[PDB]
Amino acid sequence: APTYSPPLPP
Amino acid sequence: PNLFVALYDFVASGDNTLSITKGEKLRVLGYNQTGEWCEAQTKNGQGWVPSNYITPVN
Repeated sequence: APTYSPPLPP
Repeated sequence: PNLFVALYDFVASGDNTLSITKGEKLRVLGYNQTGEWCEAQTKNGQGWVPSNYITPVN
């Protein structure tokens, strides 16, 4: 998986 | 038990992420270490999506 966090939910 | 639906559109950001569209179905393979990312399959391919952008559907 990406090492950065995903975007927050809208 | 692996059938899910997308809560929101998500445009891939590269790095083996997968674009998904709100309301479309997907099958889940698993999660990363923190649980924040989810590895999923759709008709468009396979890759990582945010875990809280999807939910189970019967």
